[PDB]
Amino acid sequence: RFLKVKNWETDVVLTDTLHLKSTLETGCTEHICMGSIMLPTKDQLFPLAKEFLDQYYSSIKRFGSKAHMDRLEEVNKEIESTSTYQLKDTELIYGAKHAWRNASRCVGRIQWSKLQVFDARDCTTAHGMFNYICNHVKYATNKGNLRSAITIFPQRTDGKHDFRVWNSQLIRYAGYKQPDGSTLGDPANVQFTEICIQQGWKAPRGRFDVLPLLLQANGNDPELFQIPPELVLEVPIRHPKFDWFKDLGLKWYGLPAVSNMLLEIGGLEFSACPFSGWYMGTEIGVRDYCDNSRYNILEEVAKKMDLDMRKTSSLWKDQALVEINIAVLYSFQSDKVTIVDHHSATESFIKHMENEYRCRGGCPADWVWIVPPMSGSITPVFHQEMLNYRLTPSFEYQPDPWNTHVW
Amino acid sequence: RFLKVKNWETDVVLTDTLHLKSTLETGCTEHICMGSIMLPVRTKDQLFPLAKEFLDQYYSSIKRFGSKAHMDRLEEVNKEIESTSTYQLKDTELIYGAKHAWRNASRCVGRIQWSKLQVFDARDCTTAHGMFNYICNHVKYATNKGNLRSAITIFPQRTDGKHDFRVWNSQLIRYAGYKQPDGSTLGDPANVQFTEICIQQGWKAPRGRFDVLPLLLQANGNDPELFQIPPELVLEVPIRHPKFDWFKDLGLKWYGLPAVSNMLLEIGGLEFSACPFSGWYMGTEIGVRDYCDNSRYNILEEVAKKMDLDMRKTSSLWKDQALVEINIAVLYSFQSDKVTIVDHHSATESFIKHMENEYRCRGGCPADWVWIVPPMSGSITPVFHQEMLNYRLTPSFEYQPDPWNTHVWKG
Ligand code: HEM
Ligand code: HEM
Ligand SMILES: Cc1cc(N)nc(CCc2cc(CCCN(C)C)cc(F)c2F)c1
Ligand SMILES: Cc1cc(N)nc(CCc2cc(CCCN(C)C)cc(F)c2F)c1
Ligand SMILES: C[C@H](O)[C@H](O)[C@H]1CNc2nc(N)[nH]c(=O)c2N1
Ligand SMILES: C[C@H](O)[C@H](O)[C@H]1CNc2nc(N)[nH]c(=O)c2N1
Ligand SMILES: [Zn+2]
Repeated sequence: RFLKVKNWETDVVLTDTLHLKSTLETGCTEHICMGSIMLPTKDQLFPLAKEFLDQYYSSIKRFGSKAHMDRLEEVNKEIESTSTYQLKDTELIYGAKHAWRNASRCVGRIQWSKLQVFDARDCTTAHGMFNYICNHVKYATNKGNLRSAITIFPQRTDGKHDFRVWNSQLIRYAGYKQPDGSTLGDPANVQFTEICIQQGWKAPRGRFDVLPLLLQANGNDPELFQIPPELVLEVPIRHPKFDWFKDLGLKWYGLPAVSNMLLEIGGLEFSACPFSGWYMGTEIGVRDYCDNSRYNILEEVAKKMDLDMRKTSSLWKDQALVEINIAVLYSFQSDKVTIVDHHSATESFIKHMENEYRCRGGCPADWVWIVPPMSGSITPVFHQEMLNYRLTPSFEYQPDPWNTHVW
Repeated sequence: RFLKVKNWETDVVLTDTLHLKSTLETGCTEHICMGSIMLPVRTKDQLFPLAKEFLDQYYSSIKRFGSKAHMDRLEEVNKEIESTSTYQLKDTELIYGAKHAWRNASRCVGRIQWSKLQVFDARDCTTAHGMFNYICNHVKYATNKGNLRSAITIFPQRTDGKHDFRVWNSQLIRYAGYKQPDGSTLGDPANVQFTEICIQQGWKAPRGRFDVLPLLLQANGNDPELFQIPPELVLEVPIRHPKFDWFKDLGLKWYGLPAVSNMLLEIGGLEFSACPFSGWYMGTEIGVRDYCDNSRYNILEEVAKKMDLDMRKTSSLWKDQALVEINIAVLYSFQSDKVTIVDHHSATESFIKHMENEYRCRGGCPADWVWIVPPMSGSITPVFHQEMLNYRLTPSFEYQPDPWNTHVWKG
């Protein structure tokens, strides 16, 4: 019940006391571990609010103080009255920073305290949402000196007036199924690209077309907006040794900005809460470029490298994979766009884990997600035992809006 | 109940019913997942249910469930338990049990081969010398001049826990490690503590970088005894690279036979504390872990130095680049010497086919994603994208404490 995690590369042992404060369920039981599964009223609300305010006033060292008890009473009064409540700006910032702090699948959490929170709870329309998102994108991009940010739209009320960004990420490339049978652009976005066209978009039908925003305010039908191209910082991908690499015609965008998750703070649900940081190189070079269900460029790159692709045991995929990821990192660094390699990021996370175990009693972590998708065991996180549990405030998945929208 | 797993690369969805036959714990609760934790004396009281369940599974598999043979065997095992406090497996049941322990090993990516396992019954063994002979015959048979064959040798089961058979080596073939006074390590740093034991037990150590450790063998709970595996039985492969002529001058080799010897085989409640088993290597076990773990031979720096990679900043991925070349070299060398090896692409693709086949014919395939995904190039192998359910079936291989931590020495 007071659990130990061992690093097998260093024999360092950490004692986890923080998991005792876990709340939500993992999907695992004593009989079955679901560690690798991707997606496992007034009465409920005040306990949730109390739990959150308790940790908030603890964190400002005012637990049990007059202002603590007064705030508890005031929120208790507001819930009994209005059946919901509103967060103080200070509680919103704390809650968002801690939702990131608690994201067990996120390797970049050493940065959790340096998050810019943009309060958009006064937003009422999709044009207003667009304005807030443009400002977010511009602030976060910062001419390539990327800065972590989240923009928080009004919280769910009766579930009929939900704010939603229909895009999975603020910036993503379109996908189109060809008549010739293959897929042009990003195959992961084929369905969303269709819903954009099915709603009015004029697709360039290119290979790297930045999708438009599909913004839903107050439960209304979503609306299309093109992000000003001058706000979308892209990096052409070249290799520091292979001159032919540029001819592949590859590029990626600088800003990873997740926009389809649900932020839960003190029982309140923020269905529209796009957040952004900066890329770890493998997200682009390993997953975006080399997944078979994505841009799937391994064969082409290996061909240009003249590797023996007859036998898998030549490890031509592995060689091509390394070179692609060298190019991504080289390209972003050359254009002075913030990026972190998986070696630096995972070393940071170990440092962060040691920091969290010391100053917080633990750090929930999902090994399946934390270990990078290449070169796993030469990064320190591979040898790090991790305890996965759900702390709140939290980011949660939610259904895709088109499956839900009472049209 | 029914459980679904999804492959996110292919959208294939499979339905697991086999998890309903799970018994042991995982370590996880509704409140905590212990999926990345490495490591999560038995009376007649619990033994006959464990026996009966195993015998039900056995007779079901041979399409004789409820037969007179099945009922007689239950009766015979029952009386043997209450009369003798244990029981003996028939040869057929031991073979079935050992194959199914492998089949049930959720951390093993090589399980497509589970039904082709050579079982050597060593339950008549009584002395460390007898153990040495059986293990030599295992090594010779499994090596097969490089055409490796899977095998397991099963020594007498535990009785009162005071007469255990144990192989003190973690693996039958492993290189020594020696901590130098200056703090550096000669040889395999993983084996330093075991090497010191062997030396203390009288092994004359050559003190090189690739010294095959002696076998340290404990029969019937007696003090363990040192034996040298005949060198002609130890197949080794010098490591060279197909393009880099300087790679051979690194002086690396490895042994061909991966033979785990420290695990416990549980069949029908019986505990076989000494059950060495062997198959063939997946290249990454050597090229990634053995050679490139910081706590092992740790050759990335020297390989990257010889490649003249940019080693000043990690973002050059000089480590990843050297890792691939080292793993090309291991695979090239084993193939060139005609020693069975499998690359991680082939192994993972076969495992997916095996897993799909198990879902169809068996209702599931327990699998530990954390261990199944290879330690390099994770997401370009099909297992990375495969959801997996981990649960414990018996028969099973289990960890047991290291024998030097528990042995009562005779002197
Ligand atoms: C600043 C640098 C950051 C880095 C390097 C980083 C890195 C990563 C990576 C590599 C993943 C794996 C996800 C995938 O492979 O698709 C991830 C997941 C995640 N990140 Fe971070 N991230 C950063 C910033 C942030 C911020 C600012 C937030 C929220 C405020 C956040 C919240 C999350 C969450 C919730 C997940 C998991 C979501 C899911 O399960 O799909 N991250 N991060
Ligand atoms: C024949 C080809 C085989 C291949 C390619 C193979 C491959 C592997 C690999 C790569 C691992 C993880 C090893 C590590 O990282 O330490 C593993 C684990 C395991 N293998 Fe297999 N194996 C094979 C045969 C066998 C056999 C014959 C048995 C038993 C009869 C077996 C039982 C196990 C068990 C019990 C584990 C769990 C290891 C643990 O928890 O420490 N394997 N296998
Ligand atoms: C802020 C930030 C920084 C950074 N470096 N990367 C990212 C992308 C990571 C990511 C991806 C997904 C998609 C999940 C579905 N996908 C598995 C198919 C959902 C997330 F909430 C998430 F954070 C974000
Ligand atoms: C038969 C076979 C084939 C193959 N290819 N490889 C292997 C080695 C795999 C392995 C290793 C370990 C020690 C784990 C050390 N770790 C816990 C720190 C224990 C095992 F039971 C096991 F099977 C075996
Ligand atoms: C902490 C973590 O569980 C540990 O490093 C595991 C990860 N996965 C592994 N996978 C394999 N095949 N072998 C290992 O030794 C490990 N080690
Ligand atoms: C099935 C498996 O859980 C799935 O492929 C996971 C594995 N680990 C991952 N890890 C990260 N960081 N991102 C991912 O999308 C995934 N996918
Ligand atoms: Zn679990």
